[PDB]
Amino acid sequence: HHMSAIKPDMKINLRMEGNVNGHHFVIDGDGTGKPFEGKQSMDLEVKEGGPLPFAFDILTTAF
Amino acid sequence: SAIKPDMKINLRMEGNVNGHHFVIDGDGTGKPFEGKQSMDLEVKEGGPLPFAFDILTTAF
Amino acid sequence: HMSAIKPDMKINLRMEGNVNGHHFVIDGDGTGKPFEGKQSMDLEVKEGGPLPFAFDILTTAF
Amino acid sequence: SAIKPDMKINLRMEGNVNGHHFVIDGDGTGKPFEGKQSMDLEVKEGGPLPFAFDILTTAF
Amino acid sequence: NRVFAEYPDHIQDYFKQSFPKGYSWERSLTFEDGGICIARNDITMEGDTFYNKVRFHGVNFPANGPVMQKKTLKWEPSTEKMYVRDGVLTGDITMALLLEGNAHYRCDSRTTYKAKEKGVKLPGYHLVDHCIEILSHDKDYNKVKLYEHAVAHSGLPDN
Amino acid sequence: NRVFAEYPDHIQDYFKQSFPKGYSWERSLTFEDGGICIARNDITMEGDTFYNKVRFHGVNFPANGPVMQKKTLKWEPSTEKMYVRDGVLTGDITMALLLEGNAHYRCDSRTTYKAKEKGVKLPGYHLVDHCIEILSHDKDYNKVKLYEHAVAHSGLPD
Amino acid sequence: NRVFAEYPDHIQDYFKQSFPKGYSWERSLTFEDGGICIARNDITMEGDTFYNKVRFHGVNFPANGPVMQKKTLKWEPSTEKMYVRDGVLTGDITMALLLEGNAHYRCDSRTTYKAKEKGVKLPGYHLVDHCIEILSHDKDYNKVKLYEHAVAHSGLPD
Amino acid sequence: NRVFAEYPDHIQDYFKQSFPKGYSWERSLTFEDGGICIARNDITMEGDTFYNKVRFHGVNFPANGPVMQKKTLKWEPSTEKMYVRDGVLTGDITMALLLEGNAHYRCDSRTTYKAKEKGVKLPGYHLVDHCIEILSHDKDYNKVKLYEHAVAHSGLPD
Ligand SMILES: O=S([O-])[O-]
Ligand SMILES: O=S([O-])[O-]
Ligand SMILES: O=S([O-])[O-]
Ligand SMILES: O=S([O-])[O-]
Repeated sequence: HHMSAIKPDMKINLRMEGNVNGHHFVIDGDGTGKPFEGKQSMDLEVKEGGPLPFAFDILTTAF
Repeated sequence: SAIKPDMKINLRMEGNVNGHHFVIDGDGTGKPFEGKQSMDLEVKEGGPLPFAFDILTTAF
Repeated sequence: HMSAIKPDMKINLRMEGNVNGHHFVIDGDGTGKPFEGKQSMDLEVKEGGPLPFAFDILTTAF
Repeated sequence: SAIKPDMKINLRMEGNVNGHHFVIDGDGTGKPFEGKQSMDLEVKEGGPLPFAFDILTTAF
Repeated sequence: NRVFAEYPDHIQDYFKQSFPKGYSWERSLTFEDGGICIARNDITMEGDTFYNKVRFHGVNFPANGPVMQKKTLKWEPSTEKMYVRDGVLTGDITMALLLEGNAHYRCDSRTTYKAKEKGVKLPGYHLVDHCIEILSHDKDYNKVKLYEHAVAHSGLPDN
Repeated sequence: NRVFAEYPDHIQDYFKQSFPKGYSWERSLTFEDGGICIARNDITMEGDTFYNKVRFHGVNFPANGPVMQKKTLKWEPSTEKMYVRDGVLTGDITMALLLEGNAHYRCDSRTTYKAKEKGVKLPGYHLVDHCIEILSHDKDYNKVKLYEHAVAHSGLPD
Repeated sequence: NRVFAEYPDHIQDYFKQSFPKGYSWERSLTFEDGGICIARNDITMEGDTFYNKVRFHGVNFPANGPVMQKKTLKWEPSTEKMYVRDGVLTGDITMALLLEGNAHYRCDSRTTYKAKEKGVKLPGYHLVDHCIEILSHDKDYNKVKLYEHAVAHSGLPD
Repeated sequence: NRVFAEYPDHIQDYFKQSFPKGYSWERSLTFEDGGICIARNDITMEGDTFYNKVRFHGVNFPANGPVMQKKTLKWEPSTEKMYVRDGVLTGDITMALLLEGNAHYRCDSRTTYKAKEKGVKLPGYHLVDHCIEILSHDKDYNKVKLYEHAVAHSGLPD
């Protein structure tokens, strides 16, 4: 076991690239979280392929 | 050897679908080497069946 | 509304079954606390013992 | 037609299996009305592949 | 009963080699709407007659589904894939029932076959084409005339 | 028997509301190595006793799998997902049997629950935590003492 | 590419009717040990040449499994079941890889096929026999020669 | 990112112990109507920031299904079952999307989790409660605010 360097308050950067039913998309993400409290939030922006022709919900567990 | 070109078939199926008990008797004939068979089926108990008879057919 | 479910209940049980071609019968007698979400039961194999398969597969069916 | 008896096939596959990126090019020929085709495949990126090539074959 | 299947000379016929003592099978039917059936048949032989002790159990069929609503027309023709798994001959089938309104209803079938006698040689991988038909029935399906045709083969290009 | 589950006030308790007339369930157990079981139970009540008429059928268990080889140790604690499908209360569970060596053997369970009496109010989506344990058994499992604890809840954040 | 399939007169050939404009397919491959693959192909045509834009993604293959261990020998010959679902031609297949030691490794495949042009007539239910073969390859499979033969039919009796 | 889960002292936290170097996950999502997705995320850390390189691919969603018709409302709270499979930490989830019309749409998830560095201790079987929510969005879902809360536990009795 070692020091994780994980702070109680962390920032989150994210880029998602994907394809659903032939439809390509790029989604950028920026958020914050509390790892030891098990909580996070993120602001997501569709950069390419918007508006998405499918339910956004299917992507959410993958951010 | 043991199997003849023409054979007889006797069958008894007991079952339960969706909580509904049934009994089905079968009598028929077939040609094992030609890969063909036919059977007359009769619902003894549980008639009329409240489900598609088709789901049972590959099990006779 | 009027369920007639008591805080302490007895449980009677009879299981008949067939796994892998092996027929079995199991009788059960136990007690439980419905409102605490708890039960216990003594089970006895009446036919098909000893079972040639893992007893664990049966347990959620009791 | 649009369908000719003897036709050519050009292909590019890009993919990722278990995190391993790859690119594969194909050049082949086939006979549509006979339902036969063959193709020469070449891994351009990600060779040698760390997984069985067979998993890819129906996707060319 | 896979005894009633045309086996060519180049494929081991496990089922005809299982007699006179016979064989048994176990089956699971997994329908696309969550309906699940299990079935068993113990097959014996006396004289010129095959005897079938069949059991069939089905659960979780939706109330408004094609099965409970009796909206099925027929099984489409199918091809069974026969292979050995853990010392046992196994047949997997991608099956489909035709429904009223021309839609299909998918079912995945797995059957395991076991000869009664020891030492019956297991076949190699092969395919068995199937077609099953209700030839006739009364209104309530209390009486049904059933027919099946089956042919074993090696698949393309040897079929 | 899901009457033995602790239901909080804010969640409809379909099972205690099913009595005194009772309820039935049907279940499929799909194991990762192709073994498949179906089970049924008709649950009635007479005075202070529940009566359980249970049937259990299992097919296609491999000869050298953990079931026929008796390599299982216990069911791990689980969470049943309760919801309505086609007007019927349905429970789905991701289950796992602990095996010798601390490996796991997966089983997917689906149960459908049906009250005997018509017009029993169906609950909304909820979770039921489960833990089942063989407390004791003799060598060949001819005699077994079984225990279960179940608590219904709404999941996070509560 | 199902354009390379011998179709008899009594079965609608969706794939040959999809050209010159072309068609696309999407596929899932579900292996019995949890490995899952998705794939797509965009098929177009110019003169006597088909062009294929193919994408292939696979996850959850275990390190000790026959795929990552490279213990496969070939796909066994198969039969694809072709049918319409939600207005789209769909193919389901019970597939198997032959492994070293003559065991088999099962894969379930579903493909959806969509013509680019509007108004291409959907076929009725039919079967397509397949066989696929790596004819030759170098040591590391950096170079592979592949072959496929496919025939559409109505099944028994004919 | 399972680093955002509250882990109690008695359960090994594979995810927090994977840092500073990080970890990756692969996932399959199998929907009840044949829609299948795969996803990957490679997670790193620099200073006070986690970085996520995510890929997502989905196929075979029917045209009139809830996904292509955008008829989903939310993921219901769930419980991930965490265990070691073929030497790799794996999470299986029975998931449900609430639809318009109060129906549910089922999805089975399997995630495999792999630390980038050697020496990361593997946990015993445990459970992780999840709840995920779109807090706000614009009309076309071009902009979305997402929130998650996760807590690891040992299940009943507690
Ligand atoms: O449908 S077949 O059995 O003629
Ligand atoms: O596993 S529980 O019943 O202690
Ligand atoms: O396997 S066949 O394509 O020769
Ligand atoms: O749904 S939860 O994330 O508040």
